[PDB]
Amino acid sequence: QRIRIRLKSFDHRLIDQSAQEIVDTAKRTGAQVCGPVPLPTRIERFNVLTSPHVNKDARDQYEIRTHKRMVDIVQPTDKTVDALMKLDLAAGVDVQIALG
Amino acid sequence: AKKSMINRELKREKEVAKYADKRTKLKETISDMNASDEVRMDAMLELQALPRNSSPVRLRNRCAITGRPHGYFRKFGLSRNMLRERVMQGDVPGVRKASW
Amino acid sequence: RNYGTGRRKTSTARVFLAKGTGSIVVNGKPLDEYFSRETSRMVVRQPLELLDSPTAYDLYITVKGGGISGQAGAIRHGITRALIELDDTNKPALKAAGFVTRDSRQVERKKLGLRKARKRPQFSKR
Amino acid sequence: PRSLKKGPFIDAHLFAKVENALETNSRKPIKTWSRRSMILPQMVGLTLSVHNGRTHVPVIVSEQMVGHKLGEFAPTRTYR
Amino acid sequence: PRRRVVATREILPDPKFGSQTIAKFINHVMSHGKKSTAERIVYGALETVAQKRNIEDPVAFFEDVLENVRPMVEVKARRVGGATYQVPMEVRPSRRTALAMRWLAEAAAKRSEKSMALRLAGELSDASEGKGNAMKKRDEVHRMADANKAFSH
Amino acid sequence: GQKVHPIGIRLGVVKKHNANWYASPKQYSEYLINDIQVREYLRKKLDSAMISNIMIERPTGAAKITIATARPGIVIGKKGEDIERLQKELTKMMGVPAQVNIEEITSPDLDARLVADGIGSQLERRVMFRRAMKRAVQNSMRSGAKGIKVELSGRLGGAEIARTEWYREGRVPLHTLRADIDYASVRAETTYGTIGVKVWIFRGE
RNA sequence: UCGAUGCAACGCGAAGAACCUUACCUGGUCUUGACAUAUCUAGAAUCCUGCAGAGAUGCGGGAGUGCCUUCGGGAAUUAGAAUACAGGUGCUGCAUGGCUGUCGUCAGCUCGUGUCGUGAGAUGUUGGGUUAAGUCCCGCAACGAGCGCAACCCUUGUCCUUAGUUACCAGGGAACUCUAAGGAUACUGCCAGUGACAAACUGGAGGAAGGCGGGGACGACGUCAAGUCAUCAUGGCCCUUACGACCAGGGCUACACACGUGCUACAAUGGUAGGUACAGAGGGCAGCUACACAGCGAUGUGAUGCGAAUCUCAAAAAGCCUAUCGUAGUCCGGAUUGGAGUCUGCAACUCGACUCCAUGAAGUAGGAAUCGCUAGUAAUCGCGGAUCAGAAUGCCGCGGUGAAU
Repeated sequence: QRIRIRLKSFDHRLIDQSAQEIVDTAKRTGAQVCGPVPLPTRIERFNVLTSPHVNKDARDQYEIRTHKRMVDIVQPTDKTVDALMKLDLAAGVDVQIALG
Repeated sequence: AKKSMINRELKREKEVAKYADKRTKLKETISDMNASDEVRMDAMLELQALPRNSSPVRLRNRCAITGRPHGYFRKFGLSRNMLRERVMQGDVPGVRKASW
Repeated sequence: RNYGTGRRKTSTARVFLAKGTGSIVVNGKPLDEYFSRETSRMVVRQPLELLDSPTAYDLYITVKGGGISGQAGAIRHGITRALIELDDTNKPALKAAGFVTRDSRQVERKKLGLRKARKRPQFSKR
Repeated sequence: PRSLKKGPFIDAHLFAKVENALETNSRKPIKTWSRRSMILPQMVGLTLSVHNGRTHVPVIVSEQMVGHKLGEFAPTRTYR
Repeated sequence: PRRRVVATREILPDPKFGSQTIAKFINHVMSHGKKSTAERIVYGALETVAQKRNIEDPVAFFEDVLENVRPMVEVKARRVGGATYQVPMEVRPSRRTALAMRWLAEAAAKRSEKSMALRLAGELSDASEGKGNAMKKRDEVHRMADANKAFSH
Repeated sequence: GQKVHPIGIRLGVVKKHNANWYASPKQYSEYLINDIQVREYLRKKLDSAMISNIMIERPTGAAKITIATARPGIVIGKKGEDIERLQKELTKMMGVPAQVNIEEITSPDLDARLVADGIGSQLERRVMFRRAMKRAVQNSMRSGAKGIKVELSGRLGGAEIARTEWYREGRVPLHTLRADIDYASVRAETTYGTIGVKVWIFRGE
């Protein structure tokens, strides 16, 4: 029953609060929770030519970070699971449930 | 690119989608070692007899908006020009100017 | 059990100082076996020897990352960090030697259009 | 070249033209555009007219030309 | 540069003699950033000359040969109203050492012995008595300085 | 052509992306293409109501489109009958319900896109470019912008030789990364060609 | 095929031409057309087929009868009936927008008010210092402001805090490294001097860092009628059974030649054969593959783990120890050619990449001339990624060793 929540987003200041309220709502229901471990973010870089035709020497360097966090509920409770299933967080952050 | 070439890519991908499953089953048949030698030979003969555009090799990745074959990015699906336009406008989530 | 953490361009080392005979064991192996470089061996054993105490402290080093000389620099930095722990009078001498400063030098990134960090392609007037 | 496990490659449309030529034992030059088909000893003796981009140049197949592709004897570029 | 005089870098001494002079010569022998290869070349040369001459401490011998190779007067180009004058001037000691080390390496690079370490040891021995292409280059520079010896601007 | 996009260079320091979703490397391309399709459809359809900040954020299939316009009444319609049609048209060419919730711009003279599109409409109505430019400067400055710059580029007044003209008032410090500079670039299709309109509105820190 | 043509065209568009791409040539074809709206005739679309043909295409046979409203019928759908038209990588970058190069990350470029001059204009913005800087101070008919400089952003350098898995291992631990968020520090802050009683500079302490700590992004008003009408958009001009459209083959890969960027070398600071170490970053279901077996090898078969800090690419190479080669066009160099294969792919002839065996070309350091680099730099060594079915010596990054001046 040791559930594991996995958060994956592009915005690093979104997962921080997403995990903060998850750990707060899982620790305010009389349960013990370990803090959100941050896993190595993946940075993908792109080299986009800026000129429409020529002079390859001019280009923009873009990047996209994929930040990932993980929380574990070492001992769960019914008053934790019911409050967790209502915590419908979306729009920017992907949440995956281990369920066990 | 030319509207004709965009429609040509579309009709080239239509056949790929139409014969996607047939190619997979036939490929398993021809690579089956337990299958008879004449059986796999005939299956490969049929594979070479399939219509030409049905192959996913004749497919050329093009920008969704402009149809440009050169300067394509898989993750974004657009050519470098309009990729840069949308990133700089801010329409592309996560992606920003990089420096390190 | 004084503990020091040393860092170099990419290697990070953690050293454990404890009064003993003078044996140095790096990554569970002797220093000479670990380091085939005479220069690296000297660099590791230098902070011990500038103040005349090579065979006084037993050292347990664990290094990670970096290269053969980066790891030597990291061990030197960690040994300095541990030496300043037991006695603060050795700190002025360590500073005068320049071992307490962490070398911030890193590999300069390759820039766009340049063949390297600073190397540019050949230029022709015509 | 190719893989031996895959087997010899011959286009079906030209293979049909030679199964309708070696039973008949005709000497009509079979006019073809598929230069990507390997000459097998099955039609050794007869004549094909392989397209070299501009014209259908004639290639009478011989005994020591099997294993080659039909295009090897139909050059496309003209040096001088 | 054009504005300031940079603070020079510190050079750590050689591991087997503890001398920054031998370390700097190892740097001058170095190529492609191979300290180990340069160090074994120089150490092979030094042990060869030491075992041949029966000298216990060869750092003093290296100092002797270095001071013997070092020039004192170098010719510098000066401009006075469109005239290029080859004025002889003194050599600052750092440039003295650099020129001596560079001349020793470039002379040892062109000899006929089998190994480069053997070549370097033979060149050290030769400049010890006062012969070899390093000595010829030093004599050439002194020759030009004395050949001018007429501009004290 | 030597200046960085004011929005793009500020995309992470003080501004925010006007697209907030997450995808997987394979799904991301189709999400982005659908997003761009929706954006172009919206900008062609609601060309009467002065929308400026359509934002696309799609939580798990269902999306929450947020258009910000200076005239919400016309685009919503009577009792809300145009908005329902827009809802279903969005849903048709996306996956599942696209809840379009519509904001209101309480200062249309501080949004760069509204200013730029107003100048563009005036230019296509054969209005003097100098007067339209100066009117926009005055309107923004007296509406309370800490700075406005507007650049008009092209065959201005039917001139054979295209030229670039501009007016600045206030500060608009482009190089300051924390400057809160809205920026817009539109085009007016006149009878002699395209005239580009650029507007920088600097609002604070 | 087309474009790019002094710096600032020439491994440039092109981040990857067997077909496709493709825009070019040869041939075979179509004409509201491959694509949008106006329309009315039948049908749910859709699936499986036969033959002829290189294919585009042409001629035929079976199954299915949608869904909501229901006898007007509708979101889609196949073949035309015709006019609008569509389509054009056709031309004009000297009609244009957007985008980019470049002087140049150079420190400049202006404006309002005031004043001076008949005026164009000037002043400010000049001068004494000072600075990386029109940076700052002081003077000063100027007083102020704006865009530029700097700062705010990212990364790296030390520490603290929250957290401890798939990460770590000092004694299950919550120490440490690490990971990734939030902060601390650095301010000429203190000392001594020089300096107009200044700005500032010089040296010193403390500190991981000292003066802009290192690297990046950020590119003023403008200049080249600079580049791009072939990303796109667009004014005008031009073609509409054709300069539009579809298919097969070929070409873009030809070479008396010349030049521009590179890679590999000409060896002993090295080649080869054995052992023995030390990374970072990035990729992985459009896949990476543990392990076992077969093969000289590329690879093939079975099988396992992993959407990954878990499993994998993957072994880092240069380095170190031993042996050998002993200066030879060689045990250097590895082009070219002959043979036999493996993969990817409908298909490797034109025209793929690797593997194996054989061959072994020039090349012994390069004329006039000319280029990059000031420190973790140059030099050298490997390793990843984009594009990508396959196809980097290019491009974009990563770390290792590591100078001289």
